[PDB]
Amino acid sequence: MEYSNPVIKGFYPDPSICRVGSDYYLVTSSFQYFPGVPIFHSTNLINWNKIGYCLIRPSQLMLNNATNRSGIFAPTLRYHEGIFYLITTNVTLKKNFIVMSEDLQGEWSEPIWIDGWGGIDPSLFFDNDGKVYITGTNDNARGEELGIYQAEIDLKKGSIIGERKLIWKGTGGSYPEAPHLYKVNGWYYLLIAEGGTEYGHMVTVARSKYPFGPFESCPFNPILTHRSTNHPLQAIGHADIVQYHDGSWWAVFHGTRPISYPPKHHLGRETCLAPIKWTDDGWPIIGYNGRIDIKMDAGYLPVKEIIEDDFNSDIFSTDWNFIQNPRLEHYSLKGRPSWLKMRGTEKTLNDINSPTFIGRRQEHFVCNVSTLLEFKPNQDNEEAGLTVYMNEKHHYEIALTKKNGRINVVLKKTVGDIQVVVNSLEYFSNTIIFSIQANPEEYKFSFVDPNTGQTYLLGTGLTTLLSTEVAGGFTGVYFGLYATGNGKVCTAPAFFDWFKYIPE
Amino acid sequence: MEYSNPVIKGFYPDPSICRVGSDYYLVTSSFQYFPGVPIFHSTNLINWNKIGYCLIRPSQLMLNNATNRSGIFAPTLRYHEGIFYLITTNVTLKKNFIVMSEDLQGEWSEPIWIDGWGGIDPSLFFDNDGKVYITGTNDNARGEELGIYQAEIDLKKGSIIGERKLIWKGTGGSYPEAPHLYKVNGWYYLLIAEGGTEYGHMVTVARSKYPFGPFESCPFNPILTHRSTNHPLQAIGHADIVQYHDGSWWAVFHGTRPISYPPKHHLGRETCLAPIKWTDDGWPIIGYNGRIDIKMDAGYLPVKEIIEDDFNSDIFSTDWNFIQNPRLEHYSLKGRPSWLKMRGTEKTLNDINSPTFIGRRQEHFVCNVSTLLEFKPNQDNEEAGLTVYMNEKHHYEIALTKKNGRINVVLKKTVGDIQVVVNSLEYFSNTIIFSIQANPEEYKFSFVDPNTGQTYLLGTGLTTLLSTEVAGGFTGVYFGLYATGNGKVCTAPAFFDWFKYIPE
Ligand SMILES: [Ca+2]
Ligand SMILES: [Ca+2]
Repeated sequence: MEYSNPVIKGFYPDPSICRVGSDYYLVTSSFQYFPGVPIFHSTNLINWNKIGYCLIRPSQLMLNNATNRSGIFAPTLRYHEGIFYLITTNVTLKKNFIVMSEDLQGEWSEPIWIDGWGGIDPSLFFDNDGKVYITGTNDNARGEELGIYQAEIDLKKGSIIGERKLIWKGTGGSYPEAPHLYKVNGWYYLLIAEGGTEYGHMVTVARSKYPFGPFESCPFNPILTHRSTNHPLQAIGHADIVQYHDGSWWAVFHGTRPISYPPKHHLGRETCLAPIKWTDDGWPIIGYNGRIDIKMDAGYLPVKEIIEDDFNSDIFSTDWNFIQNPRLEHYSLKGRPSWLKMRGTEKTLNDINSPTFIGRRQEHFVCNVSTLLEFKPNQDNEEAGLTVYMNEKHHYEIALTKKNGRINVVLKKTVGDIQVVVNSLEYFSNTIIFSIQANPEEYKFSFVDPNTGQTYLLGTGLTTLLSTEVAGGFTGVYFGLYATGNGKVCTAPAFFDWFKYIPE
Repeated sequence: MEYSNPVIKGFYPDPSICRVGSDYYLVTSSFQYFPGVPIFHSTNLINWNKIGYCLIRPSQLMLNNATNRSGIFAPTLRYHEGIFYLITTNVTLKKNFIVMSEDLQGEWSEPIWIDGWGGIDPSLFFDNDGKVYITGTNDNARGEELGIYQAEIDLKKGSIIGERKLIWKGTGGSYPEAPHLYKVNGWYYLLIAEGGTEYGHMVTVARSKYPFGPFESCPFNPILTHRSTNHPLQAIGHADIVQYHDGSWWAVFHGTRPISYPPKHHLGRETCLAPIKWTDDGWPIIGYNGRIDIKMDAGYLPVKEIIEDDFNSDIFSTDWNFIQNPRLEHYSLKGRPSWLKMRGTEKTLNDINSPTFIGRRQEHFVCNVSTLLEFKPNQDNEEAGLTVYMNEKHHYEIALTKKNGRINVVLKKTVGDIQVVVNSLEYFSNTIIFSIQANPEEYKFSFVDPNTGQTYLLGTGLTTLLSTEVAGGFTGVYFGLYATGNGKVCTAPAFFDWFKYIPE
């Protein structure tokens, strides 16, 4: 049997995995998007169902001033004695914290803020002697030597016990990070990422008889990397290991699927899966001697996408994210039942601080995305539509707007410091269907007059100008519904009847 | 004593070096630019003076349809018994050839086309038994196994003797290339690049008692790389070795100086220098155990930039390049003595096939570039100015033009599929000074009214949208003087009095 990588497509980076019996749970980083820290469930490591998010309340997730360069970085999920612990960093606040749950269908706890624990990529390990260890990166604010730091932690108090200790510098790659401590067959293993989460990314491992070291570098490090290859999967690393309930070992990690030359990726970092074999002399090797592929053998894992939202429920589906904490009063599923009613503010897609926007990840290179919008702009500033969005300086939109008394459908782009209206056609009714056809190299923007079914191609845009390499930050493209008054509050409400995401 | 890398700043990739006595010569790749294959001279490996170009005649350099993805790829320069051999690939033609010279102040020979020798990165080695070997990459047209291929060559005939043989696959990095064969202390060494000329770039070496192998991989390969580091120098490789006349060994190679995040570079790949030490057991190691720095120790090398062209000579300076083979009739240094007179054609900066353009490399992150232009456009299509140019889809320009009867100074950008006029101001005289201030993140476009000395900032543009990562291809930014009639021949001549390049 085979499976395909990525196992979780689209923007799902920094996967951390946790087994409870014959169930598996996985979390990913979310940066400036709300809610934060998606959590998935699987019984076979290949097929994952999103069960919700870990950070859903303002008290857990403070994203004011957060961007696709900041907000929530790598999360780690662990389970001990019936309690789940999610530990992560809000980089906008420069603070590490934990939330807890004993019931994954309910919400997680208020955060426990870990004072005097800096850096990113915090992780937890529960030892057999009752001690709990927190492990993370160097803290740049304190001018620490680059490497992996660890201390004992008191989980109730949110406090460190004893001293914060450098335990391993890694093999000499940049940005030694993503540390996880495990104990397997009498050895402590410290698994990390080096080289940065770009084309240099790799996984390395060390081991020790003691949890604080000294750690011996694996002699065949790195144990996973596509650096210096032209494989379709790149930037592979940030791994977390699991022993499946049949006894076999596996790693989850992320990688990208870049296109063009030089390589550029727009679907974010995507979660992948590979087997682990343990060498006779006690070291893990991931995949096919440190490499992986799009098609992989499933071992004995038991092997087993069109999304249409009609907005019929008064609860938002788990596909939807907002930019930072949303202004809840500007989105309503009750004002017009069976529609989403949005109130645009002065903020636009060029502003970081929560414009009126709701979006879902692009998870496929080839897909068709559409929405029906009712919008009668009252004044020239007023605008609502459908966006392909990377960050505040990299986004394309097709929208209804008003200029000099006339209603126009427009195609608008922001790329870096360039803001352009690419095309504009007069439009003569109150409802419109917007559709975007994505392929690897371009998005094609069309509108349909609902009353006739006639489609019109308004224009096109390059995927590569929305790529992470171009745009900056740590995220993937979203498709979003938005409204704005372009420096004033938007007096016309925007009503979206439905949203469709149809992958090829 | 110290020196700084890069030793040759700006777009100077794929350096090949050749010693003749106490003189050193070095060549670089030039892609679609004319003339082709710059050649430099040094006596100390650190300071290089450009002495001209190797490919200066249409018979040597056929660049019709060439782009910054094609044209002339890596050159190799060798010397035997008073004759210099320059061997390279015109990738637009998919052909390898050699030109020869016995006098570097004169022009090189007509090409000898090497029939049935495919791939890129051809190199020559003259053995002590009188045999000459050609070495290069796999030929994708023939579905060859990836690796380094070699044969004996008859240099007079331009023909291969005997069989084309795969001699080494490399260590397992992508794109094994840049092969050079040497013979040192009884071993044949095969030095190559792997990983691609981007963030995976590295140098590896193998050795054999025989020129065709079998080759043993160096046990500490790679011997040079910045992969998986955050060093300011990246993408390092494509090395060629020299023994300096004091007996010490050195490598030249290229690397980039990227900025922003993810890393993006706009100055091209730049030539660097590092020492070699030979291990007791007969392997070379480059630099500081396989890494290098911006400041390096000069060993015993004897250690030792404002450019102003007034156009007073009827010979173009060696700074100037054209896009492909120029239409010579459209550039004149004689029509108005002490000025460059250019005739714009229907072709624009968006067209690959030789628009009227002359340019010089950006060689510094911080510099000020200016020109005085006399231009009285006769019709609305007509345009002349100063460009910052990466390729046909990535360039910014400040220019004089005409629209609806009125003369305007404009700032124009092409980025991918976006073509925009960023700003436009009416202008009321026949001469103008254009100036661009570059810094690492942005170019600032100003014009001066020559008659008053008053400067005006017309606008700005991001360096990152001209970077190779964004734009594609294999080159660095140029600053150019251009004219165009935007689909018609430009009826107004453009006269440039001078050009200044003032680095910080
Ligand atoms: Ca509906
Ligand atoms: Ca002059």
